[PDB]
Amino acid sequence: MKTVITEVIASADSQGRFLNNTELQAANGRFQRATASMEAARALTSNADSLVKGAVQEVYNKFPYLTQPGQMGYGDTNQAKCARDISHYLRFITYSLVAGGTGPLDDYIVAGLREVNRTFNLSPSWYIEALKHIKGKVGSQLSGQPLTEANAYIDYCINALS
Amino acid sequence: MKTVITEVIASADSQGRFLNNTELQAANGRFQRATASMEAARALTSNADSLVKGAVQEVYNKFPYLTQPGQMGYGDTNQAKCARDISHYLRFITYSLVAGGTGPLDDYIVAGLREVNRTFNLSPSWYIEALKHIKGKVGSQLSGQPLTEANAYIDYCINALS
Amino acid sequence: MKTVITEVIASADSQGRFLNNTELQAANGRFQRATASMEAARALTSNADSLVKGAVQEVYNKFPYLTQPGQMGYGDTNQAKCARDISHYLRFITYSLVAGGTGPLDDYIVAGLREVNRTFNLSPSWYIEALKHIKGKVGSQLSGQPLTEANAYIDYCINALS
Amino acid sequence: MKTVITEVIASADSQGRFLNNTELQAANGRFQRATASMEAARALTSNADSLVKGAVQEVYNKFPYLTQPGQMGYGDTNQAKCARDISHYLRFITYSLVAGGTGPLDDYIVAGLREVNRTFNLSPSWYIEALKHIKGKVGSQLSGQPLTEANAYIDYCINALS
Amino acid sequence: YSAFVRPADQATADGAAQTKLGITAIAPDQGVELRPNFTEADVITVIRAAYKQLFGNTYILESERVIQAESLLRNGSISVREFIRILAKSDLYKERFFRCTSNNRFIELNLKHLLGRAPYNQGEIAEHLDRYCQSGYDAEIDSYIDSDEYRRVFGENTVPYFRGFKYQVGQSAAAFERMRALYSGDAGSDTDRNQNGQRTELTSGLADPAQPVRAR
Amino acid sequence: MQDAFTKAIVAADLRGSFLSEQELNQLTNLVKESNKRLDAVNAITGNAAEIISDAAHKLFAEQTDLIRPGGNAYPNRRMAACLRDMEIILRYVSYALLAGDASVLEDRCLNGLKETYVALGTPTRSVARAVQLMKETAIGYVNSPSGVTRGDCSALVNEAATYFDKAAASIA
Amino acid sequence: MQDAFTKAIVAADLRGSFLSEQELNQLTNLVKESNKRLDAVNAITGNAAEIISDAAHKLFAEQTDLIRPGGNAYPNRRMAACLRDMEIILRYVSYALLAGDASVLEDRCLNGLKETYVALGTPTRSVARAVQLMKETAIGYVNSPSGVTRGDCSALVNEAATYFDKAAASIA
Amino acid sequence: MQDAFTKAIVAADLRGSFLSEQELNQLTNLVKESNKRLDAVNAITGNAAEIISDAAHKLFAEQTDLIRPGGNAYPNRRMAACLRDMEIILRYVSYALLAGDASVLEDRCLNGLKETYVALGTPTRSVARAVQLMKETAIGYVNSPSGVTRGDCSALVNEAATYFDKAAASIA
Amino acid sequence: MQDAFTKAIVAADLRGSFLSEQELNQLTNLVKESNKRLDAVNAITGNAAEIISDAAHKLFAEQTDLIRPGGNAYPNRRMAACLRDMEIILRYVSYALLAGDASVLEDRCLNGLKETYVALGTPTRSVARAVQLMKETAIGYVNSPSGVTRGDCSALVNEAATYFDKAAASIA
Ligand SMILES: *[C@H](C)[C@H]1/C(=C/c2[nH]c(/C=C3N=C(/C=C4\NC(=O)C(CC)=C4C)C(C)=C\3CCC(=O)O)c(CCC(=O)O)c2C)NC(=O)[C@@H]1C
Ligand SMILES: *[C@H](C)[C@H]1/C(=C/c2[nH]c(/C=C3N=C(/C=C4\NC(=O)C(CC)=C4C)C(C)=C\3CCC(=O)O)c(CCC(=O)O)c2C)NC(=O)[C@@H]1C
Ligand SMILES: *[C@H](C)[C@H]1/C(=C/c2[nH]c(/C=C3N=C(/C=C4\NC(=O)C(CC)=C4C)C(C)=C\3CCC(=O)O)c(CCC(=O)O)c2C)NC(=O)[C@@H]1C
Ligand SMILES: *[C@H](C)[C@H]1/C(=C/c2[nH]c(/C=C3N=C(/C=C4\NC(=O)C(CC)=C4C)C(C)=C\3CCC(=O)O)c(CCC(=O)O)c2C)NC(=O)[C@@H]1C
Ligand SMILES: *[C@H](C)[C@H]1/C(=C/c2[nH]c(/C=C3N=C(/C=C4\NC(=O)C(CC)=C4C)C(C)=C\3CCC(=O)O)c(CCC(=O)O)c2C)NC(=O)[C@@H]1C
Ligand SMILES: *[C@H](C)[C@H]1/C(=C/c2[nH]c(/C=C3N=C(/C=C4\NC(=O)C(CC)=C4C)C(C)=C\3CCC(=O)O)c(CCC(=O)O)c2C)NC(=O)[C@@H]1C
Ligand SMILES: *[C@H](C)[C@H]1/C(=C/c2[nH]c(/C=C3N=C(/C=C4\NC(=O)C(CC)=C4C)C(C)=C\3CCC(=O)O)c(CCC(=O)O)c2C)NC(=O)[C@@H]1C
Ligand SMILES: *[C@H](C)[C@H]1/C(=C/c2[nH]c(/C=C3N=C(/C=C4\NC(=O)C(CC)=C4C)C(C)=C\3CCC(=O)O)c(CCC(=O)O)c2C)NC(=O)[C@@H]1C
Ligand SMILES: *[C@H](C)[C@H]1/C(=C/c2[nH]c(/C=C3N=C(/C=C4\NC(=O)C(CC)=C4C)C(C)=C\3CCC(=O)O)c(CCC(=O)O)c2C)NC(=O)[C@@H]1C
Ligand SMILES: *[C@H](C)[C@H]1/C(=C/c2[nH]c(/C=C3N=C(/C=C4\NC(=O)C(CC)=C4C)C(C)=C\3CCC(=O)O)c(CCC(=O)O)c2C)NC(=O)[C@@H]1C
Ligand SMILES: *[C@H](C)[C@H]1/C(=C/c2[nH]c(/C=C3N=C(/C=C4\NC(=O)C(CC)=C4C)C(C)=C\3CCC(=O)O)c(CCC(=O)O)c2C)NC(=O)[C@@H]1C
Repeated sequence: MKTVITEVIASADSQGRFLNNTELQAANGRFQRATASMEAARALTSNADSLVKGAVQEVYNKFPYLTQPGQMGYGDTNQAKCARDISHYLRFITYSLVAGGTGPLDDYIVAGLREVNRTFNLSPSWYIEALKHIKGKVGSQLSGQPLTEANAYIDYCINALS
Repeated sequence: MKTVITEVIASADSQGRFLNNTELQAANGRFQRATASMEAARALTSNADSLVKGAVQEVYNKFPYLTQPGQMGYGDTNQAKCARDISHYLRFITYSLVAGGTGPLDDYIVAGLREVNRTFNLSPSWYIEALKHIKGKVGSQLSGQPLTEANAYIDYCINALS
Repeated sequence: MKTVITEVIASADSQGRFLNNTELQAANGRFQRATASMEAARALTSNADSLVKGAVQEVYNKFPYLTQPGQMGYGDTNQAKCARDISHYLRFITYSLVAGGTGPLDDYIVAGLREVNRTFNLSPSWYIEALKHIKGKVGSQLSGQPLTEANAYIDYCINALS
Repeated sequence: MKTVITEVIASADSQGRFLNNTELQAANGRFQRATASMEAARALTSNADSLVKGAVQEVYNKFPYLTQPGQMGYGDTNQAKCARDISHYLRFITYSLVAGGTGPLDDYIVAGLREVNRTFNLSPSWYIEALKHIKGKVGSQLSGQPLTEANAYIDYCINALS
Repeated sequence: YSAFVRPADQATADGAAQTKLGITAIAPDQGVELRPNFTEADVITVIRAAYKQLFGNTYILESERVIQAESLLRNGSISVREFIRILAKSDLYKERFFRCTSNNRFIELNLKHLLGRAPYNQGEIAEHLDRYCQSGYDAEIDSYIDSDEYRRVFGENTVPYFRGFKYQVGQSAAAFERMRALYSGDAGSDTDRNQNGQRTELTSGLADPAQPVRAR
Repeated sequence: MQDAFTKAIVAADLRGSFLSEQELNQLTNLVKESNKRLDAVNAITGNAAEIISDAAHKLFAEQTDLIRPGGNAYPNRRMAACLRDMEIILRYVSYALLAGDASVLEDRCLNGLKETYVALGTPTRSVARAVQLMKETAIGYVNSPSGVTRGDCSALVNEAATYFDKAAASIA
Repeated sequence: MQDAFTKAIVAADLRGSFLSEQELNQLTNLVKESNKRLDAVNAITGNAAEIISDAAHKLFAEQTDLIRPGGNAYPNRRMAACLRDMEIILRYVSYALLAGDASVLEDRCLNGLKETYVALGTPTRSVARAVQLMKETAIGYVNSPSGVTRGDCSALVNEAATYFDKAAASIA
Repeated sequence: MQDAFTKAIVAADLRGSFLSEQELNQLTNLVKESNKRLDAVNAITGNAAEIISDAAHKLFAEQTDLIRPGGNAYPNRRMAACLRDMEIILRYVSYALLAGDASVLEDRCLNGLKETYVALGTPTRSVARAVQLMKETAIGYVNSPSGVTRGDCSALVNEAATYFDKAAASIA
Repeated sequence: MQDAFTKAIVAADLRGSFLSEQELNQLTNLVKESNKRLDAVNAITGNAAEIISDAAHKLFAEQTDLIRPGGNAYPNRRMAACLRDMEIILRYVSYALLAGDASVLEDRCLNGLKETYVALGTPTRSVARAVQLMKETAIGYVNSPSGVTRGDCSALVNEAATYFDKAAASIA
């Protein structure tokens, strides 16, 4: 899993050299930032649910036809899934903030994203909206660096999805 | 040349991916620290000379026989060289503080250290003393993080020499 | 282990061919020489001790300060070691004469020489003197080809040490 | 080309080390032997022709049918070739004696022997006889080491042919 | 000045440790490098070596040997790493040393034939397994010689070697143990043709929890 | 590799001297801007996918032929490459931007690029065009972000431009 | 790989839940100690060469045989290896110390180390001994540095120990 | 690798002593025999092809089944192997003979051989047989050469035998 | 590779003839000198380290700039290379000396060397200088040994020179 700390170790390890000043400097960076990161996570964790509802919802407004019978958005099972899924995305995001690296995201969400989505005919687009809507809400509860961090990660997914 | 900034780029580059949050965190670390680093460099740069004199000198006290005729420490040429050399070490150290990485040290000083020393029969020990004596002096002009940084680098050489 | 005989086998083996005339010629060389080699070994083996004493001693004359307290040459343990070590060098040399190859030397003495010496702060220089002094003594007890052989091997180490 | 001298250089070269005593011993062997080798060559060179005639001839006695019309041994062109060829074998052998290695043989005669012979339907057997008959004659003009050398090389071909 | 030396107890010596493992000089390796000016013999020795290292040490018939790849070495215009690419892209290796064994098997055996190391971790074995369907086989083998460490050591103009069975950098555990499994005796060689077919020396079971144990 | 700091060092080395106090003050101030610098980079990386997507659309609206049979962007296979390429260039540019130095970009990326394009028969002109298209979009984001402390980024903006342009030029 | 943070995540994942507030407070405090953590590491790395050098001397004074003809540290070549080994182990330990987790150490360094040693005929016991010798020296530095703000490092010191010990145990 | 000389050295090393004068006299004498030793080797190498050819013929006359469908020497492919193998073994034996030591043979040639043979399904017994067949023929030449100075080679002859036999045994 | 013997062969081959009696007498004589030849080589190899060490000292006393910042021998890394290079050249020279032929030296070592040096910005002049410095020192040993039977080595001495010089020339 890719976090700041793991990477420097990795790089140090590959070369076969002790952790010198260079790397520690880097680590320090991660730790200083954490305070902001951590704050953001506490904020998302708390409002989770509400964000999720809002997102799921949004998607349907954006793509009305989904709710019609014979479609994917139709019938509760699917709605449940849709909810679940977004929860996940969120969950991971929090994780990543705390871990101080994309790692968590990469391994759970991103890797194999495409094929999953292809085989089940999930349109990336949808997820994206979810995220965007979220981003917009988050853009109220947070501010300054905490916010900035939140964004970075949220986006990172947008980019991976698209 | 190995600095924080170069490495993250390298790692990013290898994987073939954009610089994401992970790396930036690291970079930030380097920059925050710099203020202390920079200070240290200004201090060494100023007292350079005096440190050099003191060191060279020390070495001779430590190893009297060097100054005897037929030895290495004997005859001005050699003394001049001895001075020059230590200057170098110092010079680089400053560099490294500023660059925020061991890089400068590695490429100039460390790489090929052994063989140089072997072929000219320079005993690592000597240099070391120089450094140690230095370290001791530096341990007055500086304080707190600035100091800590100075040490790290000075040492790094001790370890490379030995 | 590298001796004449082993090598030709090796080379033959690599190509996947029988030992043909080419190699035998080489082997023959080794055997013809042996008579001289063997003689040399008998001479060193006999005077071993005396050579050792003389060498150890020499080193101290060459580097008086070693015998001062707080140095390496000081206190019996160290002296014992110093003796032991040189004995070894000698021992191996004899071996190599008999084996008709550097092999014995390479594998015991040479391989890893540097790092050992570095980590324990043994100055190659010392050993060298030992050898030189030896060489000088040997240059009396022996003569002609026997001598020549003795030298070759002794030197081979000088070069490896330096 | 494979001779004693070339090989040791090669081996030395590969390892990236100077020619030490080991190799020189080998070389020495080659040189001592040469005196015998050289003698042998002078003997073959002189009687060349006569050896060739005798051989060619032999082959026909051994394999009468070859001289019948519609066969390979039949018609002068073929006989001429047959002569030429054996000359070659001889020529090379001399070379190899002088070079002090199989080298010359390997590169001219041996490498690709099979396929040549296959595509032109030359039966190894024939050549062999030629050689054997030769060997027998050589076993008169020469004696002691000179002889021994001659054999070695002659054989080496027998083995390569078969 | 006692110069007590003494035979000591264990009396293992230099040689005994390796004879115990049975390496018999497989762990020590002398690299072979091609030169722009080279004797044909020197090319031959390279071919000889190349064959062994990438092949099981299995017998190679003259018919088996691919002459077109051998041609071109004398000429130039083929990097030796590229020469080694031609081999394995060869039908010879795919039909035999690839078909019989399981996907995992050839990955380990490639990772052995092309590089001394046995596989440090389950995940990296898995990385090549992702490739099997992800892309064509040729790519995956190409990926090995294109991998960095293949390049880093014996990168160009050098026959690969079983640098395994010595200390290599970043060996995640059981380097020796796995390698001990993967190398039989020097005379002994992986066989395209074998009873019980061909199975992975290394337990699929492990590659994470425990060191492998294999007949030697 | 190289970057702003390392660079200054190297220069100083050849003179054989400690860093001049004046020169330190270049670096000292450079540090101060870091935060700005960083956000700039962050903005690019954050929008990456889009930047490209966008630029492409416009590229192909302009030079219709590229996507027509016989053009260079046809068929799929080729198209893919062309997209990939754009991205790469971008990636590098970013790198540079962080480093505070062209080098990385020149050395890893731009070197030999032109020649490649030539050998393939790819029309260098069009490539260059794309680079610019990208440039403008990118700046767009760098310069108009959300949640960032309001201030002047011009200095950085221009340096960004330059990088894009070195790219455009050496390709073209 | 793994480390303190990642680990806690993973646990949380399997439960399928957002992180407990309690759990955050583990990490929150862990952060606070960082500075201490770092210096600890720095101290080891700074003294590395020495730590080893020292440990060795003591190792060989104790087990004379290792250095005697026929022993395991004899001749030079072997000696070298033995030194190298010690170093490595150390290197790893350090790594762990930074991560705040044994894992890295266990996986790359320890797992199957024993078996190796066995196969070679190297006496596992002696290796273990060396590890400890190292431990003590190392702690020595961690705990007695110069120019550092004075406070309590015990917490870290002990964790360091543990790492050394896992090593000692699994080798032994 | 190893050979007579090297070997004696190694032994001496573990005792921790210079070479015994007695021990030198083993090697001194060994040297004297060289010339004989060499010729022995030369004889084998000179006749190589034939030795094998011969042995094979006899092997197959005896154990008809090997060449019958279902046997181990059938079809061609296999046959070839079997020939190659014999050769190899021989090659090694020769090597040993020169070295004045079994080792080389044991390590490169015999080590693992049995197990291989097992895995293949090759009947070890027959292999062994072949080895002997070879042995006898080989000795034949070693012992009856032409143009060599007449003397006693028995000593060497027997040592040769032993090598063949170690082969036979470890295969079997 | 090539050497004196092989060479003469090759020539003879193209004529299609047995070796000229005249030509044999070149080789016959060459043999006679062997012993001398050998000792020469031995002397170089024996003193190797020194030869270099020496030459270097003198090289750097002369061309002070090489060791100054901005020069080619600075910093350490480069220095090392420069030493290594000298050695290599020497190594080859030796080889040649034994072979009795320039080839090996020319082909493996000298070929392309100039151009390399040029591309790097290494001053070819200085390299050449070093080669000579070496030459003189080397001859020094070849020509003044101890415990060797006294006689005339000139013939060999000059050939040695030539090798050095081919080196000097092709580099320069
Ligand atoms: C919400 C925007 C839309 C929606 C989604 C939906 N998803 C599936 C099926 C799957 N979706 C995922 C996603 C995840 N599962 C995971 O474990 C992870 C990583 C932690 C993710 C992001 C997966 C893997 C599946 C496939 C297997 C499964 O059953 O979950 C469906 C069902 C489609 C089907 O044919 O099974 C749906 C409908 N639901 C909506 O209404 C939106 C359009
Ligand atoms: C000081 C403790 C002793 C001393 C020094 C001394 N040095 C040399 C020779 C060299 N010194 C160096 C070292 C460096 N050169 C570099 O470029 C750098 C890195 C930036 C270093 C550290 C080098 C390369 C040499 C080799 C040749 C040269 O410098 O020209 C000597 C001369 C030794 C000789 O035999 O030439 C000396 C004496 N002087 C003293 O009195 C102390 C013993
Ligand atoms: C003699 C000029 C100096 C001296 C010697 C001395 N040696 C050591 C320690 C070691 N010596 C060696 C050397 C060898 N050991 C071998 O196995 C071989 C090859 C056969 C050699 C040449 C080794 C291995 C060591 C290091 C390990 C050890 O404990 O022996 C010391 C002690 C160093 C220490 O820190 O313990 C000494 C003093 N004594 C003198 O007075 C001279 C400086
Ligand atoms: C003599 C024993 C029999 C014989 C000879 C014969 N040879 C050929 C053809 C070739 N023989 C060789 C031999 C060599 N050519 C070389 O260059 C070398 C190495 C330097 C050797 C040893 C080769 C290469 C050929 C093929 C090329 C050629 O034929 O010119 C023939 C011709 C057969 C044909 O044309 O089909 C013959 C007849 N003939 C006899 O009388 C003996 C049975
Ligand atoms: C001949 C007297 C008998 C015989 C031979 C035979 N061998 C094989 C197969 C193999 N032989 C080896 C052995 C070696 N590996 C080495 O490197 C060396 C020299 C150091 C030897 C001698 C190996 C490894 C194989 C496997 C080859 C492969 O997998 O392709 C066979 C064929 C069996 C098979 O299925 O491969 C045979 C026939 N066996 C007999 O029947 C004779 C009595
Ligand atoms: C897209 C804007 C335009 C375009 C590009 C294009 N490129 C290729 C092929 C290659 N382009 C490169 C790219 C790079 N090589 C490098 O070294 C770097 C930096 C690391 C880059 C940017 C290379 C090497 C190739 C050849 C191999 C490959 O797979 O890319 C093509 C395809 C060439 C072909 O003949 O199929 C294309 C089309 N061409 C356009 O149409 C656009 C205007
Ligand atoms: C410039 C293109 C636009 C802009 C930027 C701007 N940023 C700041 C201040 C900060 N920006 C950051 C961001 C980072 N620092 C990091 O370490 C990382 C990686 C994790 C990032 C992404 C930080 C920490 C600061 C300091 C605190 C803060 O955010 O305010 C400013 C303020 C001035 C300054 O130099 O600090 C500005 C102006 N604002 C614009 O108007 C441009 C569009
Ligand atoms: C030193 C404290 C004791 C000792 C050790 C020793 N080890 C070897 C040889 C090897 N050791 C290893 C071990 C490692 N493999 C790994 O993966 C790691 C890190 C996870 C290690 C540390 C290996 C691979 C070797 C074998 C190859 C090599 O020698 O480089 C030796 C040498 C013995 C030999 O013949 O191999 C020794 C001496 N023995 C002592 O003397 C100490 C008590
Ligand atoms: C523990 C074994 C020892 C110790 C450590 C200690 N350190 C601090 C505080 C700091 N130490 C550092 C060091 C770093 N921070 C970084 O970012 C880096 C990487 C470049 C390093 C090396 C810093 C910056 C601080 C803050 C300022 C300061 O030096 O005090 C403390 C204070 C308490 C705390 O940090 O929570 C302590 C206790 N003190 C001991 O008792 C041992 C000597
Ligand atoms: C032994 C199986 C049979 C035998 C051998 C025998 N050889 C010699 C003497 C010599 N043999 C050689 C041969 C070589 N020496 C070399 O350097 C090489 C490689 C180039 C070879 C092949 C030499 C030079 C001698 C000396 C002169 C000579 O030929 O006599 C003897 C004589 C006794 C001795 O100790 O040398 C013997 C007996 N003779 C037989 O009849 C055995 C069946
Ligand atoms: C020439 C530069 C100087 C010189 C050389 C010289 N050497 C000899 C004679 C011999 N030299 C050797 C040496 C070797 N032969 C070998 O096989 C080996 C490698 C193992 C060596 C090192 C030998 C054996 C001889 C013959 C016996 C002897 O030297 O007593 C001579 C004498 C003439 C001759 O060619 O035999 C000479 C002149 N002597 C000088 O003073 C030159 C400066």
